[PDB]
Amino acid sequence: GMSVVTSFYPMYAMTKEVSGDLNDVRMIQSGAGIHSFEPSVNDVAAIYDADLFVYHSHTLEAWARDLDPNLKKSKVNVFEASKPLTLDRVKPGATVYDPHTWTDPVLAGEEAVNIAKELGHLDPKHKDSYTKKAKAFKKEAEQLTEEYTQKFKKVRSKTFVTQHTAFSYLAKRFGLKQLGISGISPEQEPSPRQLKEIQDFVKEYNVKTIFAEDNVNPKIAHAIAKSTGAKVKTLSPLEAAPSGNKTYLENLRANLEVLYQQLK
Ligand SMILES: [Zn+2]
Repeated sequence: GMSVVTSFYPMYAMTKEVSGDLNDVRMIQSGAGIHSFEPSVNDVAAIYDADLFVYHSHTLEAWARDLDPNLKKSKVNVFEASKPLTLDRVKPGATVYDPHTWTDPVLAGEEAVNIAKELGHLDPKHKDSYTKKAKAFKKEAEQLTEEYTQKFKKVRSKTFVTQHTAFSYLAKRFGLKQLGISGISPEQEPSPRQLKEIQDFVKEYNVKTIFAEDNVNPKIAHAIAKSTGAKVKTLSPLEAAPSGNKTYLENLRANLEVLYQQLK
């Protein structure tokens, strides 16, 4: 079987679709707050009793690097799936990086390819089945990429505002510009200064939709929206496990579809 643990939805969906039915994948945190998530002794115990723990990046789940198998006498394989990927710093001249690479199809696709290389490396008797499921996912990912890259070039509106800075990589890939009401994390709420900057930014680029998210309180988003004449819609950074039973990419497609509609 091989027990695979996973940090949050994105990691869960990529490792699962790539694993198929071969293993038993579980998710540590399915709720919200991955940014401020901190494991319980039950959680780490779970990680250690696992054969494989998959997480996104130390820049997000910093707690993960604190995990030490050799010491705890565990046979677990801690794997940081975005390690090969290169993160943009949050601000020009800043020691911190933006971890929201999964909302960008291409990076998501290649993160899933790295995850499959791990599964294959830890379970050689199925190495073929893994890379086979990864190519499919990545191919779809490119398919999804080619699609929206066309839809967006046919939209003259390019800017949108989101609840928190979680779509920089998605925007960057489709030639769109974004600004987050909050920072890399939803807890990093705006001072009265930034609010007015968000406002003047909305006015500057005639942004007509402020995208809130199910994870946080839309008060501030509604506020800005009422003061700048823009309306509020919901856009998911996929940090929380989506309702329904769509594929990861299907879930992503649905989100950049609303993006395309609001922007046109
Ligand atoms: Zn985030």
